[PDB]
Amino acid sequence: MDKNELVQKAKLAEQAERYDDMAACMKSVTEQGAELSNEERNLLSVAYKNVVGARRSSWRVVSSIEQKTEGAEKKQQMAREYREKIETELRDICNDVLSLLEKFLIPNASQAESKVFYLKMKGDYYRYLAEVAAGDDKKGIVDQSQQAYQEAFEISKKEMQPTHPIRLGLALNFSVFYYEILNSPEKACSLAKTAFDEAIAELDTLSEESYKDSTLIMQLLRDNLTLWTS
Amino acid sequence: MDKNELVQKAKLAEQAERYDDMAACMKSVTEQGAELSNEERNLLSVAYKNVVGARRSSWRVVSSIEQKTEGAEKKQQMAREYREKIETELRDICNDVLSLLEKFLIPNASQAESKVFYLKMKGDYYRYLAEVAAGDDKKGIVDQSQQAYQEAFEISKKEMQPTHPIRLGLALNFSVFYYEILNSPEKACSLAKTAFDEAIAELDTLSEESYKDSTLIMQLLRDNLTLWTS
Amino acid sequence: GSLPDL
Amino acid sequence: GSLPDLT
Repeated sequence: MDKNELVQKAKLAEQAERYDDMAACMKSVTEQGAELSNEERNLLSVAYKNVVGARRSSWRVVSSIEQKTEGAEKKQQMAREYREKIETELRDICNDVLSLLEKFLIPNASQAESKVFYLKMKGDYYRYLAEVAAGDDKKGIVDQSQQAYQEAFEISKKEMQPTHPIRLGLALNFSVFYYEILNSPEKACSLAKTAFDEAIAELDTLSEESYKDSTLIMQLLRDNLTLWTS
Repeated sequence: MDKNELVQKAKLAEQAERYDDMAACMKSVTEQGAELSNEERNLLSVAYKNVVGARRSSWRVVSSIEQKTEGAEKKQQMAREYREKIETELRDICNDVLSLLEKFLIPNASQAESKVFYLKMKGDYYRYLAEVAAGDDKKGIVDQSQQAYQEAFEISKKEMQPTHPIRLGLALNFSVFYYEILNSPEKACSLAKTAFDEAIAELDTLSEESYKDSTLIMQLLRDNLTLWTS
Repeated sequence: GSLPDL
Repeated sequence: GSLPDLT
């Protein structure tokens, strides 16, 4: 259909909380090949955050039940088979996002802000794959997440001020990758602490359009820091 | 699968909030033809409550947008067509419930407690259809909801104690039907007040299995009463 | 409103 | 806590 008609149905789907419809319309917008506006970019990220977020949330519940039913064969086996059903949905969702990122979003990103946004997004959805990966393929999935974050990180440090919300949000999620995926609390804390401290050393650089997002993300960075130090 | 394996897969699905899975397993249990336990009854009601509730909530949002986009044809027609797509999902969900009710649940209800539970359920899902029906079909749908509620009401009045949670929950939804469907605040209030007063005069009759459900429903009856009078 | 899930 | 939606 028309791009603008796809976008307004995605906005309709969002307010109806029909995030499958929302992702379907933003996936169609992306496949038309043109660079997404900042508004279209946010709509695609919100839609898939919610479609994958439902599976991640259900995965953690079922995985925790699987962990707490050791000694109860029937219940553990049902939880394990259900977890595997949920894992397949989760993997299909992130392969869908990661193929949009590699075919359209990253190669057509003309600005540094957009490159950092999508490289972080690429780091995010490989991290979601790493959350549920096991065996041989986990090492490669973890490396793909780390290298996506690492490239976004280098671009962000060279092109963005420390108070930029996209740079801060990337530092937040990269910090989480180190803690939860790489099981490295020092590196996680040191990344979150440096991002917080570098932002607070140049609060003059805060825009009024961004200051509330930037100050919230700073608070979230220090929340993880204080929880990872306890 | 096994009936009891279906039921514990429905319980897993509920904790994962995968209510499509939950309804699919409780529908399979119902279609095996045996009378549902009180626990199976609850899971089936929980499953479809959430499956239809997502559509009800999304219908109300999109319906409100359709009415507030007059003068913006493309956006109003887009909202209307999406509203109509949600309506078809909603109607198909309620026909799925009301057909399980007519083939399995109502005819096989041996005790008045389950007969009242299922006739109330029939009143609920016709009421959900009435929420979205147009004058032509609405009159008959409204009548179908009212006569199921009315029969449940008479059976509950003769066979169940005033504090029975099933009888109290029916009075709550029957009072809601009068207020929201028939737009009679008087009759809704007098039904809610009578159920509340008759229950609170016999609190000794509360069992330990029933007291928390019964007292909650009583609070909700009085909430509606206080909301509908001022 | 109506009866919630318990 | 990873970045939540702020849109």
